[PDB]
Amino acid sequence: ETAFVEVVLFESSPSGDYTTYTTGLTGRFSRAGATLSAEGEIVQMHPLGLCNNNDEEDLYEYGWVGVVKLEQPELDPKPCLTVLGKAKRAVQRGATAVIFDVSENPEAIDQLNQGSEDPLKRPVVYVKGADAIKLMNIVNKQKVARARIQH
Amino acid sequence: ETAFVEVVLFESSPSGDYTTYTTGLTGRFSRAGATLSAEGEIVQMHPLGLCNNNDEEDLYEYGWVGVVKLEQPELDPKPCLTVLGKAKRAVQRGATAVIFDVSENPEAIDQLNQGSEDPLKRPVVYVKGADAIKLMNIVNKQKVARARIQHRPPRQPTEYFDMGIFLAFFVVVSLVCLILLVKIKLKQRRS
Amino acid sequence: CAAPCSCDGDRRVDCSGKGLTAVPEGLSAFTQALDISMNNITQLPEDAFKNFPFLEELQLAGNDLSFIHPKALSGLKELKVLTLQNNQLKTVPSEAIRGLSALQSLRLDANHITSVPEDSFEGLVQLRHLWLDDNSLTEVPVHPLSNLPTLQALTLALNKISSIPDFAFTNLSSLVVLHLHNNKIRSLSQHCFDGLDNLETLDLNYNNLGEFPQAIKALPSLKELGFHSNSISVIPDGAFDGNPLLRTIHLYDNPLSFVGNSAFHNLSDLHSLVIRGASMVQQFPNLTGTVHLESLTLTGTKISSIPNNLCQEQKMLRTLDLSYNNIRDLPSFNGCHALEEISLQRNQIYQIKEGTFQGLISLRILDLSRNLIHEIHSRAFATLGPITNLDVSFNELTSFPTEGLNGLNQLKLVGNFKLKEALAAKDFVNLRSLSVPYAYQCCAFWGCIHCTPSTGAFKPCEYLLGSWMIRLTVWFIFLVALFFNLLVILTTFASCTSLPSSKLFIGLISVSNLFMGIYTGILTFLDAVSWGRFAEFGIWWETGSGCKVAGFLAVFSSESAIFLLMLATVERSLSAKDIMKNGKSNHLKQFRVAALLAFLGATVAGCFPLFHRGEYSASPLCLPFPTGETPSLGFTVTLVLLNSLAFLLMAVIYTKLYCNLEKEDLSENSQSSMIKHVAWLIFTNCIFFCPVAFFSFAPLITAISISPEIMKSVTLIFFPLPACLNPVLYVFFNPKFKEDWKLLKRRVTKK
Amino acid sequence: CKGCLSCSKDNGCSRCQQKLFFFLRREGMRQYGECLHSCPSGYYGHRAPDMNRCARCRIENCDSCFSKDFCTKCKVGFYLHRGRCFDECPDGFAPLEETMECVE
Ligand SMILES: *[C@@H]1O[C@H](CO)[C@@H](O)[C@H](O)[C@H]1NC(C)=O
Ligand SMILES: *[C@@H]1O[C@H](CO)[C@@H](O)[C@H](O)[C@H]1NC(C)=O
Ligand SMILES: *[C@@H]1O[C@H](CO)[C@@H](O)[C@H](O)[C@H]1NC(C)=O
Ligand SMILES: *[C@@H]1O[C@H](CO)[C@@H](O)[C@H](O)[C@H]1NC(C)=O
Repeated sequence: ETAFVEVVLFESSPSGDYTTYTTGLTGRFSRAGATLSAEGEIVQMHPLGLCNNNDEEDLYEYGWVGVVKLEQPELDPKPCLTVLGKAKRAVQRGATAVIFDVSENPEAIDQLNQGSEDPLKRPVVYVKGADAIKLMNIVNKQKVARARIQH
Repeated sequence: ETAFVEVVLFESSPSGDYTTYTTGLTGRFSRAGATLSAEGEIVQMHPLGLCNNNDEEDLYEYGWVGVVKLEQPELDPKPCLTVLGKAKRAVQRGATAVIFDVSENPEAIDQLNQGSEDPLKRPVVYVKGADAIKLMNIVNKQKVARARIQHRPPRQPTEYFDMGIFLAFFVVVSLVCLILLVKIKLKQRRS
Repeated sequence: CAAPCSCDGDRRVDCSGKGLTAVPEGLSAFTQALDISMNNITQLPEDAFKNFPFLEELQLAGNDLSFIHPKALSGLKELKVLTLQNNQLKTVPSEAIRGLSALQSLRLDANHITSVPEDSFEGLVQLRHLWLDDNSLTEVPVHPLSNLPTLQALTLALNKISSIPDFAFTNLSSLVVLHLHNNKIRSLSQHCFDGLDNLETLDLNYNNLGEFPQAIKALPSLKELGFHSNSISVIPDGAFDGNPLLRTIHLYDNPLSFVGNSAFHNLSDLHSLVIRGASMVQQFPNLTGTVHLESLTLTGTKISSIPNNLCQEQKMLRTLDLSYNNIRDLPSFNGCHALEEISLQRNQIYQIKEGTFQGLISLRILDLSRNLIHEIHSRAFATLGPITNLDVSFNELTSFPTEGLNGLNQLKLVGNFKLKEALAAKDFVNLRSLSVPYAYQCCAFWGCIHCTPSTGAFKPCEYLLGSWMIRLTVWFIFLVALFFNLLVILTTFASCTSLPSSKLFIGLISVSNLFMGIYTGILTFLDAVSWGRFAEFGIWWETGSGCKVAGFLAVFSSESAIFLLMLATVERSLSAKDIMKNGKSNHLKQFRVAALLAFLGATVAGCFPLFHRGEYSASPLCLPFPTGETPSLGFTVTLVLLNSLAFLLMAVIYTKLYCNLEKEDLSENSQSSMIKHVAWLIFTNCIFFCPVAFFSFAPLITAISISPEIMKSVTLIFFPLPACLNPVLYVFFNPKFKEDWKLLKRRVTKK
Repeated sequence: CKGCLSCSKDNGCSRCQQKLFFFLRREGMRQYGECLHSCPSGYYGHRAPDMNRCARCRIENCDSCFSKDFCTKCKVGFYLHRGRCFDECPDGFAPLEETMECVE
């Protein structure tokens, strides 16, 4: 059930061709989503960004792999939505895959892998440790990147 | 080596949500590309569009699933680039995958599947027959669609389970043989 | 453009965050926009802005301002925007802002204002926008507001206003937007809104309104009206008579109980109508005139019938949600050409006619779960278009139509236990996700489509036993056990002599074992009959009485064998004591009665799952040992704990008798053969019972995971392995059987 | 982490001060929180007891909006009238070109 996440970087050469650098990662397919292979453009989403019910502000194109870094639970005493609800909302907004950084919220794996009778059609992956910090650095340093979740 | 292709159609609701309709398809992973899984926005693409070496007119974003419809070789007596060359050029232009429609030219199947030492890092799929015409109808009828090529690993890996089954069968047979040998040994000793 | 103030060529000066304590000096005399926000100016001295005659926009946000001199803003005759939010002002500076004859936008939010002087806002004849929210106001400043006839937008949210008096807004004719959310408003006088003829947006969310605000009838130009998160319970008839131009009404999160029948009639511009929890409503609302509805939602009510002309009136209807009601008969949905999503779950629909869903060319998602549907017309889905999601789960279905279903992506039928037939896989070309009451219906679709429940190893599709090795092993066990058990039974019970307890117990274990042999024979015969086509037979076998009979036979045989072994070991130990204790054992009748008691206990143990439902139907093998259930786990853990306690009891008894046994006492005594035979029997039985026990204990430990085929194979190969093994030891290792067989041969030859 | 109560390096601010606005800034592929004393252009402040959040001006043809459906000023070529942007002043109202809105 392990997931291999590949991060790709572009540089549009003047002649027109593309050269790619790939960086490896490792996550785990959460039980909240199917264990399929997905791919798309990485778009970080704030944990509070999935709260809003007015999606007209952030109409994204279909097929964006969302990266959400969960924060420590005491900093959010009252949540608007559970992690499953946040993932389902992201899938509603056109995300082809959802990646959660659960380093600061070790219970997220618990409420994700928990027995749910309504699995999501798209994969849900969580990362932690060196992989999570590497992915977050890639997110907050490079201008654009594309993720390739494989099974 | 079977390839499963899903074609997704978007309908942006005014509220901001997306509604999807997926159409199934089946193709075959060619030996000229890796048997991976790919996904990206479908982009129709003329076979002669790769002939030009001026890429400035074709600056697409990275990660687009290319769809190429071949034609009769009679109308193209001198193909400037072979099918493998076209796949390589499409990949160089940032295509995450290439889906060929080889129904018109069946020789492209053996041209892609021939023994070559230069496979491409991205999957190369070929489709033919009713599947090809269905995919062509979707691509030239709907405006924008997203393809999802899934490798779909083969039938369940019953290797280790089969070894365990043979282990159990061998244990049973060895137990039977041991019991038989013990009984004949005891018979000889008593005799 | 003197430092530290940033300055551009558009006469705009920015000095935010420079830590200034007073207004900057040396700036251009032609400055038009000055920004000194985020600074530390805690007081504005007199005539502090006498160097900017041409100022137009001024910002003082986040300055911790506390006192403004009355002459501080003197000479600002061209000021248009003045912001003073996020400060420490406690009273509105009426004296200071009196001279701003050209002000158009004033901000006073995020302050600690408690009282507005009666003479405030005098001279602000050009004011258009006023901010007053997030303050400590306790009442509407009627008189100060009366001096602003040109006001267009006013906000008073996040305050401590309790009620609105009559004619609180008699002036302010040009008002358009009024905000009052997150207040403590509980009472609105009848004429509180009189004079607001131009008002379009009224906000009253998060308040304490108990009754409906009848005063809104004096707002002919209202377009949006939100009072959600309130305490409104009853909406009377003709509540929106005075607002014919309503577009949206926010009324969710309310303790709604009853809604007037004619409350939402006319209202030709209303777009959405969502009412939930109105449990005292019995009739469908009278929506005549309302032709612009694009979404309807009436859940949690007692509505029983849908009017026929619903599709004729609401031409532009898009989504229709009518769940949690008492709807019995569905009308003709013909004419709802724009309908996309229909939700009707948790209702009392008992049938679907042919013409129910005729003309829904745009239908995409249809929900009918948790109803009483017992019959669906074969052509009921002939006229559907791009239908992608269908849900008929938890119903009384017996057969499912398939015509026109080729476009489906997701289909749900879980809970239709009466649905035994298999769905044809050729009518669901585009299906991707499926749910069925029984996993055996999923066999056809898989092309080895994420369908549930998964057809795991414990629920095979093609072959019941599985691998040919396992099939051969089970066949061999069956034949060996059957033949050897008949041989042993005939030999032991073919002599009309007094039967000692040892021989009687051996024969009793043999006849008990015969039933496990019969169970294995049933398994092999069922597998042979259903070779390759077990999917068809699986549902009938599991739900039928055959699985119950096989499971009862298996459980009864196992438990009777175990209890018989217990009683045999106890008898052996007691007789060993009696050998030098009395020299004669006289417990024949008592031991026979105890054996009968053990047999009856085994019968009751086997019959226990029969009263329960689903215990024997977990697997086609009909064994209680599950893949994980909550009741079956309890039954299996009870049974296995009893068996393990039995095993340790016999083990300790045997060790005790061995310790009390003298080494030289086994040289030539006849009971030595019997005690060795019993030792070997308990040896093999205890060894072979461990794997089943440990695999039944496996799901209780989450750290270890085993693929289903492993436990399936080991249970098929190990549960009846003692069955074939037990008589082999007696026949080939007990010298007494030799004399017994000779006596039987002599009897046969004599007869 | 300016004017922030709980800040992180990846998500920026997660909870602003009491009387401050929490605005989510989209910078290409990276999104993070931010606290401002007033919502930026194209957004309107919405006061609330648990947190104040910026929201996009949903009124079409608008630059700065007082509320969800009230525009203080539209772009060039459009006329202010009761918080609505009109390419021409309706009947009974004459355009004013100097400061760009409808007048009587
Ligand atoms: C603002 O000015 C006051 C009054 O002089 C002073 O006590 C306070 O420290 C200043 N705050 C700053 C510089 O942040
Ligand atoms: C406000 O309305 C009242 C009642 O009609 C009127 O007497 C008063 O003059 C009005 N005030 C202004 C400033 O227009
Ligand atoms: C429904 O509304 C129409 C139009 O207002 C009215 O004529 C009719 O009497 C109403 N019907 C009921 C049953 O209230
Ligand atoms: C709605 O009100 C108008 C007058 O404003 C009237 O002509 C019309 O009949 C009414 N319609 C309904 C359905 O009540």
